[PDB]
Amino acid sequence: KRIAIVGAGQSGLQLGLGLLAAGYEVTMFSNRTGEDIRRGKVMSSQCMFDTSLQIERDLGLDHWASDCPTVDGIGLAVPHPEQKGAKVIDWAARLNASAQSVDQRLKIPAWMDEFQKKGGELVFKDAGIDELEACTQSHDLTLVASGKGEISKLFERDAHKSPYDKPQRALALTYVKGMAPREPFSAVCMNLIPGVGEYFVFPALTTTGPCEIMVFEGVPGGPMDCWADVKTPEEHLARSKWILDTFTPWEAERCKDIELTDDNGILAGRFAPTVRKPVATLPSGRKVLGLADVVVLNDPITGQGSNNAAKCADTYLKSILARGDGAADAAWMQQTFDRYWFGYAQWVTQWTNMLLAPPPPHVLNLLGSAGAVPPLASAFANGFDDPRTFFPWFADAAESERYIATCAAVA
Amino acid sequence: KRIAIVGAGQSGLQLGLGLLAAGYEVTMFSNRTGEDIRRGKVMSSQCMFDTSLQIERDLGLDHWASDCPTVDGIGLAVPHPEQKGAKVIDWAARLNASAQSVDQRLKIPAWMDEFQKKGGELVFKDAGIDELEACTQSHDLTLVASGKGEISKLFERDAHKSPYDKPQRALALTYVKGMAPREPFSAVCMNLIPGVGEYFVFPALTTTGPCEIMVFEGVPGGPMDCWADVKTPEEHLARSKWILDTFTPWEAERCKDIELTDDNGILAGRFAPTVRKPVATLPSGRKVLGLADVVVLNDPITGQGSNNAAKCADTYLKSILARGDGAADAAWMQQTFDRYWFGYAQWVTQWTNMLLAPPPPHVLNLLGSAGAVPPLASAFANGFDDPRTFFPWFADAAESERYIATCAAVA
Ligand SMILES: Cc1cc2nc3c(=O)[nH]c(=O)nc-3n(C[C@H](O)[C@H](O)[C@H](O)COP(=O)(O)OP(=O)(O)OC[C@H]3O[C@@H](n4cnc5c(N)ncnc54)[C@H](O)[C@@H]3O)c2cc1C
Ligand SMILES: Cc1cc2nc3c(=O)[nH]c(=O)nc-3n(C[C@H](O)[C@H](O)[C@H](O)COP(=O)(O)OP(=O)(O)OC[C@H]3O[C@@H](n4cnc5c(N)ncnc54)[C@H](O)[C@@H]3O)c2cc1C
Ligand SMILES: C[S@](=O)c1ccccc1
Ligand SMILES: C[S@](=O)c1ccccc1
Ligand SMILES: C[S@](=O)c1ccccc1
Ligand SMILES: C[S@](=O)c1ccccc1
Repeated sequence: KRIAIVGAGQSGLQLGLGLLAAGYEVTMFSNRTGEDIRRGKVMSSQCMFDTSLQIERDLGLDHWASDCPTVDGIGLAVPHPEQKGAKVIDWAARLNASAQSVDQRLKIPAWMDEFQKKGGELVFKDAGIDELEACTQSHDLTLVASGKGEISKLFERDAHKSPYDKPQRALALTYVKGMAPREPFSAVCMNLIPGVGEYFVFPALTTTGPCEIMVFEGVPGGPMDCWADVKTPEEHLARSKWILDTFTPWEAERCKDIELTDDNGILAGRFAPTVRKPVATLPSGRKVLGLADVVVLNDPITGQGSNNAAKCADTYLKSILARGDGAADAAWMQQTFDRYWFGYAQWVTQWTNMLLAPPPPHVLNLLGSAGAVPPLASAFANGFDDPRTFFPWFADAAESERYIATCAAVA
Repeated sequence: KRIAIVGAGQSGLQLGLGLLAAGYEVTMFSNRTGEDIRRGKVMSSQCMFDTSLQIERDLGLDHWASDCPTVDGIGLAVPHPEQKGAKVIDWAARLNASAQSVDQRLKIPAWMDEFQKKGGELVFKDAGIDELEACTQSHDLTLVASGKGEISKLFERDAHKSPYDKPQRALALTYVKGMAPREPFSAVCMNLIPGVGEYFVFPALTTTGPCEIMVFEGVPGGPMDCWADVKTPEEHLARSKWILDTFTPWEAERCKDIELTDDNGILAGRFAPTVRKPVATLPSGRKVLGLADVVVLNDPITGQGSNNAAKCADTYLKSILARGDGAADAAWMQQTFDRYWFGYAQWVTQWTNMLLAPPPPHVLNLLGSAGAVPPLASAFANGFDDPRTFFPWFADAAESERYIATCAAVA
């Protein structure tokens, strides 16, 4: 009945709050105060699709549902190689239900407050092996939910589930006010620059109200791997507009008057996609269980990290509740992760890792056909809500052709 | 807001009831009266695992939860080729949450009564193309939920998703009272007879109270393809015991005093696993949407048909609710099925179709290792609740060995 969680993030707090509502005692370790999270740097573009949003709704945790702008579709654009400032692919499709991006600077601290108000024990410290040893002696289960924190490396990298050992994109975020709203519906506007990278943009909610989030991913060493010399917020805004001027002038038209939401609405960084083994053994021989990004870390190119966090925490919560008085031993830990991995996250991960590599011809054919076959475009858009639905037709040429034909027959 | 459903079965009635609760008008066609279903032949062994049961719970339709015996694990036995009346494999694993088998003779008629009481329009007729033409003119969406009925063949067989065009097992059911309860927990007791077939048995709820259901599947033309000469209920009980005496004497020990629950608690039959295209076009050019067994029909060897029916109806209900005022056109129909198929049922189907074929050596190695590696046995048992979790390790030798090793490391 006593559960410890190290890491006050999306998955950790969602899980902790669910556990409290089910009558558990929860101890949570945070390495930052709520206010410093609210006023510190952005951490994500956190676009959450309907299934993930519903997990939050069902826990009563959708506190921003009304104030957060909805994201109502997906758009895909590719520059025309032979026509200046034009697109050779330019289509959109509505999501069957809205997505929403609630800044973690808002959500995490408010969920920390809710966790305390609901009886959770919040302990402030940069937790290390010593805290894990203490927790495993006083609690029935200890989870590590520390995201990209250094303590996550306690869990052993799973080479067979990790095809990459190096970052595959250089990342940046810029939160802005004043962007012209997309008409006639909002979308994740995806701009695929062949051999260069990707620009994504969609509306969101941050600490100063509604905004849009510009998301940049660059092939390393390419023209969009361009944040090393950026050292001020003003330079970051400028480099953001420069990418749009240089590679997506149609989006630059929307950004004549953009300003940062705040000087901390910027980020630049990179990481290697990594899957880890879920059970870590401490020096004492006691065991801890890894949660969400600790065990499955994907590049954000597919916008799945916060979705994975919600769905991972939901699966772990269900597994804890079903266990009851049963031992929280390594076998149960491993089985809990396995259901998440084989049931769901292996397909999110395989899809994302394929998209990081150069697209093969059948993929370019799918993206083009989607502009002329609306049901295929819809499949693409709503696949973001459950990436299992891309298999087997996204990854195999012959199956992709069969699926295009299925889609064309009902257009 | 007006929906028609042809076929008053598990998926059709679950969907209809959900639609009524959401404020839709529902017309349903039934080819039998509730009472004739209650007192007619059994139709299934309908073992529903926790995720499917929860879909019913969330609609408030788990009316037998308290009276139906729980099924609390899975067991696997294989006869010893060199030791008389002994088993070379004999293991069991608990399900993380209970399964339950509520006879469709009970559930379907009670759900028909609930459907009328909740404002549904129940129309009694053996529906054909004429009723479909009428329904498609007076309703926004018409679904065909007719199971193994002849009208299901209106939907075009999908050859690429259907590796079989012939039955792969000869089936029989025998519902009995007086079987010795399994101790110390109930289970689906799976008896795999190499090259011959399978005997499954578990407790259930039928019209005369708790029982056990004996399920027989025989390789066609083999020793368990043995129901052609059976012509009375007494002969059916006798042939049931004969299989146990001949192939599973350890189960015969439990059946010294078994009697039929009723003369109609028996069934024999066979069918080819079949996947169909979900949109059918009527002579007028109007369109209908296929539901559950109409579009994805699997052999019962994996006990997934009623689970598929609950999960399919849940996905279709979610899709209808998200559509709102949107057109219920062929594109939307196809996309609704696609989410079900690519997201879930393709993996149930591939797994089941593999199990119907002779098991390759790595599969026999998995089944043996599970007897000595409890976490692998648990994976097997709980995979019945979500067969996606068998992939890729069940179907590939090298991956199966990796998963055995993962399981052994936490045993
Ligand atoms: C640029 C970018 C864009 C993204 N865009 C999207 C998107 O559009 N959609 C989407 O779904 N996902 C997106 N993601 C991913 C998403 O933000 C994360 O996957 C999600 O936050 C994972 O949740 P988590 O609970 O595993 O970790 P987090 O939410 O990161 O929580 C971990 C927390 O634990 C803390 N911590 C670390 N070490 C310790 C320690 N020793 N003791 C205590 N606390 C510690 C960390 O500081 C952090 O506060 C994006 C990520 C990035 C980097
Ligand atoms: C021997 C056997 C054992 C099984 N064991 C299991 C198990 O352990 N676990 C499991 O999950 N599944 C099992 N199944 C599968 C499960 O019973 C079915 O998959 C499930 O009933 C499918 O639901 P459905 O709504 O698609 O069809 P049904 O529940 O069969 O509903 C279809 C209904 O429509 C009626 N109908 C047909 N034609 C017409 C028409 N023209 N007009 C009106 N009505 C019509 C039919 O008579 C029937 O009443 C088993 C099946 C069999 C045969
Ligand atoms: C590169 S972005 O994530 C994408 C995903 C699917 C289809 C097209 C583009
Ligand atoms: C722009 S962020 O990386 C994203 C990408 C794809 C889908 C949703 C969100
Ligand atoms: C033949 S029965 O369905 C089965 C399934 C999984 C593992 C072993 C046996
Ligand atoms: C005995 S019925 O066919 C069954 C098989 C496997 C799992 C559950 C139910």
